[PDB]
Order: sequence, then C-alpha cells, then structure tokens
Amino acid sequence: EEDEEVLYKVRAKLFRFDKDAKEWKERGTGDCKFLKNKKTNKVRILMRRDKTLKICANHIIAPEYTLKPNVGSDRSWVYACTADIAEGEAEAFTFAIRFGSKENADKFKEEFEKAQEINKK
Amino acid sequence: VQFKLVLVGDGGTGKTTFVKRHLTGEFEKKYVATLGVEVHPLVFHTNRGPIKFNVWDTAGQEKFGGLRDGYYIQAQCAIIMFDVTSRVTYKNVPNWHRDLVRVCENIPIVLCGNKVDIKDRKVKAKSIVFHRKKNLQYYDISAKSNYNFEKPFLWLARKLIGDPNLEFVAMPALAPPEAQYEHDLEVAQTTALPDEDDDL
Amino acid sequence: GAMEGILDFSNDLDIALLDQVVSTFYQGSGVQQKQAQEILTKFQDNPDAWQKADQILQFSTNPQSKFIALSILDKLITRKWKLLPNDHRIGIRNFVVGMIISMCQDDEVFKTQKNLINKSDLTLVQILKQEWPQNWPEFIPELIGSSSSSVNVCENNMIVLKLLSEEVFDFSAEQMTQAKALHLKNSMSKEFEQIFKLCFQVLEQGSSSLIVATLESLLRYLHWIPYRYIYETNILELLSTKFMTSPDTRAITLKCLTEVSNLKIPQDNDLIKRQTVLFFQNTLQQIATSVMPVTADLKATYANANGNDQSFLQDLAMFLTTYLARNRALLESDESLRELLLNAHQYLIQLSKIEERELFKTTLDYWHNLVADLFYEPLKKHIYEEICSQLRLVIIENMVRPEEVLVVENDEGEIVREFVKESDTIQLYKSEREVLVYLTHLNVIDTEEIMISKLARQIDGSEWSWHNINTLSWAIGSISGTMSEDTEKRFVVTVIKDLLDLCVKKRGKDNEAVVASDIMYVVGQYPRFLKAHWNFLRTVILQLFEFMHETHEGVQDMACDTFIKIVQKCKYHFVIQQPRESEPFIQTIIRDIQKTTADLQPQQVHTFYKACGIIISEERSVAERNRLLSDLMQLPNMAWDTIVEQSTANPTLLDSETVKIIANIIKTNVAVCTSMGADFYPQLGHIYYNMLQLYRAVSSMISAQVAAEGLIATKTPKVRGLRTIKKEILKLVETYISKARNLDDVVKVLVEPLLNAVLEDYMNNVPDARDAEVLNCMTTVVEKVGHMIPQGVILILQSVFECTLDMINKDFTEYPEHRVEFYKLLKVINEKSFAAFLELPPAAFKLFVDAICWAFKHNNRDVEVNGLQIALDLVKNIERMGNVPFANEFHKNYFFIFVSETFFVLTDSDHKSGFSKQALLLMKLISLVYDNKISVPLYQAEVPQGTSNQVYLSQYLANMLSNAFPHLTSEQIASFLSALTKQCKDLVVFKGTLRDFLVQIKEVGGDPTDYLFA
Ligand SMILES: *[C@H](CC(=O)O)[C@H](C)[C@@H](O)/C=C/C(=C\[C@H](C)C/C=C/C(C)=C/[C@@H](C)C(=O)[C@@H](C)[C@H](O)[C@@H](C)C/C(C)=C/C(=O)O)CC
Ligand SMILES: Nc1nc2c(ncn2[C@@H]2O[C@H](COP(=O)(O)OP(=O)(O)NP(=O)(O)O)[C@@H](O)[C@H]2O)c(=O)[nH]1
Ligand SMILES: [Cl-]
Ligand SMILES: [Cl-]
Ligand SMILES: [Cl-]
Ligand SMILES: [Mg+2]
Repeated sequence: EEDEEVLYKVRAKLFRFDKDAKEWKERGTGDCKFLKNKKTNKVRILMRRDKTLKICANHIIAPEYTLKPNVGSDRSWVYACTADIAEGEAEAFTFAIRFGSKENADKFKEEFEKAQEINKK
Repeated sequence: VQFKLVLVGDGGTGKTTFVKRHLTGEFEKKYVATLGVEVHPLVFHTNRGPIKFNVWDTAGQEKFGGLRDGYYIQAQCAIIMFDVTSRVTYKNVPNWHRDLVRVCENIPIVLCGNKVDIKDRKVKAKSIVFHRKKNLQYYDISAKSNYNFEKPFLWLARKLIGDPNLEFVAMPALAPPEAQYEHDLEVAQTTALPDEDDDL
Repeated sequence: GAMEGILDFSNDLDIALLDQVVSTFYQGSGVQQKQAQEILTKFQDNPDAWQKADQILQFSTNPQSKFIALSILDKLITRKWKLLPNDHRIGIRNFVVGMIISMCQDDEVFKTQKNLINKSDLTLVQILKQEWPQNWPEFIPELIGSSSSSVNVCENNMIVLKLLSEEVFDFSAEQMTQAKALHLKNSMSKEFEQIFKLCFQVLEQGSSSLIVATLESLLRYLHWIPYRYIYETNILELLSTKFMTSPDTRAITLKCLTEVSNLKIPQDNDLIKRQTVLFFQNTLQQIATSVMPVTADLKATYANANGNDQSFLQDLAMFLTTYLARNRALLESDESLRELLLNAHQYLIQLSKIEERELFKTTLDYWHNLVADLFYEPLKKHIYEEICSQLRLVIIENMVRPEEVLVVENDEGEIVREFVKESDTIQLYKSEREVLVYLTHLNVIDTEEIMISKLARQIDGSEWSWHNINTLSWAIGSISGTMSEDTEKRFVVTVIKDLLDLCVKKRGKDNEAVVASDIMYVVGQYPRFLKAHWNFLRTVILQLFEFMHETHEGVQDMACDTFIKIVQKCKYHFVIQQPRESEPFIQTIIRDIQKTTADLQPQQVHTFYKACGIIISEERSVAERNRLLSDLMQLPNMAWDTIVEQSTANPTLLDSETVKIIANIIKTNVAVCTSMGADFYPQLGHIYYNMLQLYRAVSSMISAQVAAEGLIATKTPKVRGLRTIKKEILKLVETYISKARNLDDVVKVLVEPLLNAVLEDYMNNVPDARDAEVLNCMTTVVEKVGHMIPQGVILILQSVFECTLDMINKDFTEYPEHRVEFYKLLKVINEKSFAAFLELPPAAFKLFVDAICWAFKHNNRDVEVNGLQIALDLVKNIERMGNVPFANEFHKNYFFIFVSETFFVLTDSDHKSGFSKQALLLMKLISLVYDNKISVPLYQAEVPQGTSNQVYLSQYLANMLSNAFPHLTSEQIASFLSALTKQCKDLVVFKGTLRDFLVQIKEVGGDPTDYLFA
C-alpha cells in the first residue's frame, strides 16, 4: 500500500459463489482498488470492507481471467479467481462484483483489461 | 488476547445474521433458529493491536434454549438484541438483562435495536430508555443495511482494552501470488445475484 | 465418542466424565466443543437428569458442572415441582439449603465461587415461590437469626432477599397467576418490618461487601415498600452522607436515592418536604467535596473513562434529572435553597457537555421538561436565566445534522453526498429543536445575540470551521417560527447577508458545498419570510435551478429537495402573477423545464415535476388548471405519443432503451398525480386507453420471454424493466383512484378496462411472473368504489383468490409481498363488499376460512394482524345477517373451527404479539353463545335434545383442553372455563384469566381457585 500506485478506484459490492449451496453470498462492500507495485510493476485488486477495513479481495489481476456477464445484471461482472489471499491462505473463488451503475461496470472492465496488459509485460 | 462475548435476545431478532455478516460479510436471508448456542471466533484489527472476540451466539427461542444462562458463565462482555419492528422483543429486553447480569455481574453490555432498515418501525426511538439506568450502551443497527454494524464491537473493545481512543485500523495487505472451472463458471453466470434493486 | 457415556442412565453417572465434558465445552473449541455442547444439552433435557443433581453437587470438582446441575433442578422446580413425591421435595430443599450453608462457611469458596453461590441462591428462591410461606413459615425468622452468626451468611442472605424481592415484585407479572402474585407480595409485605430492621442494623454497624449487598437489596425494596420505612427512619441521612463518601458504596447509594426520588409521597406534609430537601442537599454536598466541584470539566473526565467514572456520571445525570423533574419546586421559593437549586443545574449543564449521545438524550429530556414548565409557570424563568443562557450555548454548539442536509465530510476531508440516511439522529434533531425553540421564546434577545455574534466570528474568520458554521446554520433554521414576523424579518436578513458574504470568501468545491448546504437549509426553514419577499424568493429558486446543474451531486440533490420543500409552503406565490412580473412564475418554470432538469437523474426529474403539480393545483379555475397540467406534461406526452405509434406498428419495444423511456414517462405521471390528486384526471384521460394497451403488450413480452428462457428470465434486466412498466402503470391508477373525488367516472370510465387489462393476466401467469402490485391496486379500488361495483368485486376474487392462496399456503415465507397484499385485499372486501363472499361456492368459502386461520398463524405482524381483524369482521358480518340459513350453516360449519384455532395461537407461545386481538376474537365467539345469538344447535343427537349451546360449548372446550393439555386437572379446566365464560363481557378481566391460564399450562398442579381472582 506504501510501495503502490492507485490506478483505479470504485465503490463495489463483491460476492463469492457458494457451489455446495447454489447461491451467491456477499463478501464485502467498499472501495475496490487497483494497485500497482512501484518495484514489480505488478497490478492487484485490493478491496476492503467499510468501517471494519477488513480485506475482502486480494489477488493479482491475472492475464488469463475473463470478465463474464451475469444473467441478472447489466452492472456486474463474474470471473474465476485462482489465488485470493483475503482470508489468508490462497484459495480459488468464483467472484461476482456489482457497481452503482452500468457506466461504473464498463469503466471497471476497461481498467481491468488495461491492468491485465500491464501484468503481461 | 481474547474475550468471551455472549449474544442474547428474542428469536428472530437477527443475532446470528449479525454475527455472520461480521464473520464472512454475507447477509443470510433465511431464518434458521439457533439450537442452544454457536461459538464463533471474530477478530478485529485495531491501533492497540488485534482483539479477539469469542462470540457465543445463543438461541432466542425458548424451545431451543439449551443450557440458557449456563452460556453466560465467565462472559466478559455482552450484546442484548431486539427488533425495532417487533415491540414484544423490546418488552423482553429486561428479562434477558436480568438473566444475564445475575451470572455476569460486572461486564460492559451493548443494547442493540436491529432491523431499522425496515420502513415500518414499531419501537420508537423515544421509547428506548431501558439502557439508561442499567449503564448499557445503545445503538440502532441493521445487519441488512450495515447501519452502525461495527459500533457494538468498537465500543466493547474500547471498554475491554480500557482505551477510549481505540480505532479500527486497516490490516496490512501481503502481496498476492502469481479445468473443471468452465462448468462451474457457467452455473455462476446463470445464477442471478441477490437484491438487484439495491443501491450497490 | 467417550463423551456420550453420561447420556446412558442405565449405568451410574461417571462424575469425572461429566466434568471432562463440561470443561471441554467451556474451555475447548472447534468440533469438540460443539459435540460437548450437544451432549450437555441432551443430558440436561433428560427428565430424570435431576435425580443426578445431589450426586453432581457432592463429588464434582467443577463449578460449572454444579451450575448445570442447579439449572436442571431449577427447571424441575419451576415446571414439575408438585408432580414430585413429598420426600423428594424435602430432600431437594435440604441439600440446596445445606449446600448454601456449606459454601458460605468456607471463606475461600465464598470468595472464589460467587457464581455458583448466586445460582444456588436463585435456586432456593425458586423453591420459596413454590413452598413459601404456607409450607415454610419460619424461613424469614431463621434467615434473620442466621445472619447474626456470620458475615458471609449475612451477606449471602441479602443476596437471597434481593432475588426474592425481584422475583416477587419486579418479574412476577408474566411468570405467575394474579392470585399467586398477590399471595407472595402480601406474604413479603407482612414480614418486611423484620427484614428492614436487619437491613437497617447492618447499615448502621458499617464490612463493605456486606454493606454493598445490603444496599443492592434496598434498591429492590424501594420499588414497593411503604414510604414510612424511608422517611420515618434515619436511613435517608445514612444514604445521602455516610454511603456517598466511600466509592465502593456510592454507585448503589445513588441508584437507591434515585428510586427514593420516585416514592409514593404526601403533597401537603411540610416535614416530609424538608426531608426530601435535606437528602438532596447532603448528596450534592458529598459530590462537591468527595468527587468533583461544580466547575469540573465533566466532558474531559467522561472521555478519559477512568475506573467507573462513565457509569458514575451516568448515574448522577439520572439522579439529578429524576429528582429535579419531581421536586425542583421545593427549592424554588426559599432564598436559602437557591444556591443548591442552581448548583444542581450547573452540574447538569456540565454533564450536558459530555460527548455521549445516549447520555445527552437523557439530559435533553430533562431540559425539555424544565423549559416547557418555564414557558407556562409564572415568575419562574428569571430564576433560571443563567442556566438557560448557558444551555442555549450547549445546544447550538451540539446541533446534529438535519435529515435535509445531504452533504457530509468523509475520512479524506472531502465534502460529499451521504451514502445513506442517518436514521438514528431524526428523533435527536427533533428533541434538540424543541428545547431550543422553547429557549428562544424564553429569551429572544439573548438567543439572537448568541447566534448573530457566533456568525460574525465565522465571517471574520476567528472561529471558522465546517463544524462550527454547520451547527450554527442548523440551529438558525431550527428556531424558525419562534420570532414575530417583524423580528424574524430583520433577523433573517442579517443572517442571509452574512452567509452570502461567507460564500464569496470561502472558495473551493468542498467549502462551496458546505456553505450551499447551509444556505439552502436556512432558506427552506423560513417560508413565512419567503412569502413576504417575492423578489428574494424568485432569486432563490433560480439559484436552486443553477444547483440542479452542479457537478457536485450532494448540492444538486439538495437543490431538488429544497425546491419542493419551499414549494410545499409557498406554492400560491408561484401560481399568481406577481406585481412587476410579466407572467405567473409557474409559466416560466414550465417553459424552461427541459433546460433546468437536463443534468438531473430521473427520480430527481420526477420530484421536480411533482413540485410543479403542487403549484398547478393552487389554480382552482378548471380551464386554467387543465391548461397548466397540459403544458407541464408536454415533454412526457410527446415522448409518449411517438412511442404509442412505434409500439402499435410492431410489438418488438424489446429495445431496452425504449423500456426505460416508457418507465420514466409513467413515473413522471405518477409524480404529478401524487401531488395533483383528483385534479390529475384530464391527463390520466390522455394516456389511459393506450397505457392499458401497453400493459397488455408488455405482459405478452414477459410471458413470451419466460416461455423461451425459463423462470430465470424474470431476473433479467429486460424482464425486470418490462415489469417496472406494469408496476408503475398499476401505481398510477392506484394513486389516482385513492385521491379521486369523482367516483362515478372511476366506475364508468376507469374500472371495466382496468379489470379487463389486469385480472386475467395475473390469474394466467405463472406464480413468479405475478405482480403483487395488482393486489395492491385492487385493494384501493375495492376501498373506494367497491360498494358501486359488486360484480367487479366478484371478478377480482375469482381471478386472484385461489391462485394467490396456493402461492402462500405452503409455508410462511415465500412470496412475502403477495402474502401481505393478499390479506389487505380480503380485509377490504370483507369490510366493503361482503356480498362477494356470499356468492362464492361452498368449497371456496371453506378455503376463505382456511386462508383466515392461516393468517393468524403467521408471526409476521403485517399478515397476523389482518388475519385476526378479518376473523372478527367476518363474525360481525355473519351476526348482522340474523337468523337465516347462511348464518346458521356458517356457525354449524365454522364456529368451533374459529374457537379452536384462536385457542391454538393463544396457547402455543409462538404468537405472543397477537394476544390482545386473539383475546377480543375469543371473547366475541364465547359471548355469541353466552348471549344466545346462535339460532341453531352447534352439536348434532351426539348430545341430549334441547341441550343449550352454553352447556355444549363448555363440554366441547373441556374436552378440547383436556386432550390438548393432559397435565391439567379436570377442575383446573372447569374452573378456568367458568371464569372465562362469566367474564366474556369484560375484556380486561377476561384477558387476565387468559394470562393466568398461560401461566398454569407451563407447570403442574396449578391451583384452580386462582380463576376466582377479583
Ligand atoms: C455563494 C454565493 C456567492 O459566491 O456569492 C452561495 C453558495 C450562493 O451560490 C447561494 C445562494 C443561495 C441563495 C441566495 C440567498 C439567493 C440570492 C438572493 C438575493 C441576492 C436576493 C436579492 C434580490 C436581494 O433581495 C438582495 C439584494 C438583498 O441584499 C437581500 C439578500 C436581503 C433582503 C431580502 C432584504 C429585504 O428587505 O428584502 C442558495 C439558495
Ligand atoms: N430486514 C432485516 N432482516 C434481518 C436483519 N437481521 C436479520 N434479519 C432477518 O431476520 C431473520 C432472523 O435472523 P436470525 O439471525 O436467525 O435471528 P436470531 O436472533 O439468530 N434467531 P434465533 O434466536 O432463533 O437463533 C432472518 O430472516 C434474517 O434474514 C436486518 O437487519 N434487517
Ligand atoms: Cl460456576
Ligand atoms: Cl402559499
Ligand atoms: Cl381434579
Ligand atoms: Mg440465531
């Protein structure tokens, strides 16, 4: 956070997909940030919950990830993450992330892809 | 570095939902009645270091009450919960307090009025005075909206650590690391997200 | 596993194993704790488990084990005590008493096992409730005697008495029958004289732990004991002096003294007055000398939170406010008492400066009480001039954000739109306003001086801060109405001039946001001023219009709210042609509506339109009004007209951008209709038929989509968008019909096509595709014109009754909106068009009865309440028909169904909220028979010929109760029904008997004579 440049920031609500149960469960609401390491040039997603400030997302924006639409929403994305360490130990998740608006959703995707090309270099 | 917290109140008031929200961030819509008690560790990061609550989430339904006051033995702090849309839940607050303070004689306790997100409030602001004489902290809360959801724990922590200037702080973020998923992704896309009519 | 052994009762209880399991639960974690927990619960629940208690108490080395043992006994005593043989009663009593004795004698045990001793004491107290005094006459004298022998025993005895007094006086209402509560209260009263003597002696002979215990017992006694024990003894002196000095005793004493300030007290007794003065005087003297002087910074102290300081200051605030609220007049007339009165208040001032919201509310309640009295009571306000002056400062400097002010400061130091409503400060603001309003009236000069000069100190920059300008601005708005128009006029001028200055000077977007929010708040709070100052008014509204273009979203949103807030009070001045103006201002607003609202969000646009509608309805000339309505609707009506063409050419508004446009058109209509009510009709006429056509088309789309994609489709934005159209259409019609003055047109023009468009569509959709709003619309329709459309009412029922019932009758949770609206619909139909139910086939009428009883089994208050009301209204409806076959058949078919079903929810402990209306319904049904208002036999010859319905009812009920509650005696049941029936005309007595029955069913051996209580 000290050795990191904030490339993008948007307020979001993040969900994880419970497979066992057949439902999306909310994982946090707050500022979703795109952080670029000044020393490694790697770009991650870092999201913390409001008030608590507890980390609810912490993963590299891997080049291989793809933002897919959700059948219920025009202001959300869904994608498979293979290495999120918000809870501590690296774990696979199917994330969904919803925004205040379609504009906000679209701006995120664009930024998301820009970050991916950075992580390619 | 840990404290036993008992959580008490009538059935349906949102105790377990409140805890879950703190635990995992989720909002549980379904009412599955707690059977006896459910113990849950809950850590918070603060400027005075991390604080650990061992949350004893007790059953509100008489029929499911389990050991009842047995759960309160050696509790170091508490939360009494009611439902601002259910007047009877407020009426019962002195009964829960009685049972509680009989076991736990000198502990910090938060009174919480849950479900304030609901349009048709029944227990008026003005009515809520039980806490005054009993030296309880009071908060309007909503586990659903997250309105003041952090407040009970922030207060309790200030009291138990004995530092009124205690704040919640951001936990430093360690650098993250650098094919049945195709089936699993599809199921996720096609399962609608909840509460699509919310502001977020 | 190893742990489960304690559950096998055929084997002896392995105490060691027990302790392991308990330890594992209390000190363990994870899966093992969980398993231990389940085992212990099972063990505890075993109805023979109590037999193990003595054993556990004896050999256990684990206090929690013994605690649990006691909980097991407790349950036994409270529920099955009288089921036990006499031997077991004595035996239990003896080892409980013996345990207590034994634990009190060992000092170490007494010191380190307070929880177990307390639990033990409570358990004794439970035995008393059952046995005392009838079978334990000497318990109090023996308690008293034992006290003299040991400090430990004595102290513990006080704990027992405290608990006893609690159980008897404080907590008996819900836990005992009227008769038993009276019995125990009386018993305690008859023996209090000796109890008090012990209590007094101990307090004179001053052990701190003992004194504290004794004092805690006193606090409880104070709730009920005669006043003479307080006033005719030296006890007040002791409490107000001795026990205030040491801090170990101060907390409790203060609480005792608070309770004393509420005792039952003669008004015309000079001496008692003197004593009530003396104890206050003493107490305040001890505070001043032993704790802190009146000058002390309590804000600081509280914030530091040392030791027990916060709870002390809380208790002090409680003491002072309680006492003064009741007794302050005793200090107001005597010159020698003036200092004391003022000092007391000065403490309260200092307390009011503390940063604790709940505490602040406590003191604010007191201030309100004071000022409201000073406003009316003569020759009083001068006494408090200095107190009030200080108070004005405190409040002005601690004004909480009004609901209207939409900007707030974030953690980054940025002024931004609030994320959510600060719901918890609504009542606080009101209370602050109330007090301040009163204070202004008490001294308008002082208030104005404080405010004007505080404001000056913002301009020149000496005291400038966001916090400071905010609190001030809010306070200024909040005192609106307090001044005369003339003073107000001058006052407001000065304030605005300065705020304007302030705006000119404090640049930057954050500052500008703050100054804007504040000016809007102030101007919106002073309509009277606005009404008198047209030029000014006009300029404000234009400025608001500029704010509607603000990039700052907070300011923008507030501009919209203020506009409507202002219009709501000043609409008249917008509708007339002002002197020196070319046109009424409404004309100007409408002309430029597209420009003004360009940057607004739709909901904001709708608010704007709504406001315009408020203005337009001031115009009472029909021709001129309709013309304004037409003009206002110009843009939506043209958007509309063009869509109606395209749509009718080809039903393929599948385009989502069109869907949003349509939705917003209708939403705009809703917005205008809301404010225009009955006046909206001509506009409704323009769009109505096409609107209903559009409802049909969209409905087809939704169905087509479901068929093609499945239920999931309902979740898609497309389908949600389409439904919004349907919902908003339903809303518009609902809104208009609810306000309509011309009911004939509603029936003749509106209703047939509405029904045609909506009913069949609802009926023939799959459950998930059905809009609850249909039900809601139908309710308003029935409510307003139901009497005029009996056949239409039939049609509604036919279309929604069964298919909705089938949605909501599998569980209590699914389709929650439908559920709520369904019962509101049946309520209104039952009220206004009962004929519709008469026409139902018998099968459907049975479902209706079922539907009703299903309603009162909900915990959901929204459903539950309507359930009971319908049941009650239905009975009335039937009754009103008189001795006719339908009424007869109804009772034969359903009387007992209603009786039994009502009893079930009364008695199941899961429907406690509906008690009152349940009782009412039950009383009606019983009274029907008691009054011979049922013309036919409720039986059939299952019983003898000519047997009264009265006699049969009793028989039915006895049998019902006997079978439902087999642990009750026949006499208990008989006694209960006798009382209940006799009392079926007195709801309050009747309710008491019901409550008594609820207590008795929870135990065994309930005394039947309890139902003779009177
Ligand atoms: C900053 C302004 C700046 O940079 O100058 C703030 C944020 C403004 O954008 C906000 C303005 C608002 C309201 C104003 C109060 C409306 C303007 C009123 C005005 C100038 C009215 C004229 C017509 C007057 O009457 C003037 C000349 C007179 O001095 C008034 C102000 C005093 C009166 C009315 C005397 C009388 O007897 O009538 C935000 C809503
Ligand atoms: N609208 C709203 N609903 C809430 C809120 N908190 C909980 N609920 C709802 O209330 C219901 C009961 O919640 P639950 O946590 O089981 O309450 P509980 O006090 O643990 N019940 P028990 O004492 O029987 O274990 C659930 O349907 C839940 O979704 C809230 O803040 N707002
Ligand atoms: Cl114990
Ligand atoms: Cl007006
Ligand atoms: Cl009998
Ligand atoms: Mg629960």
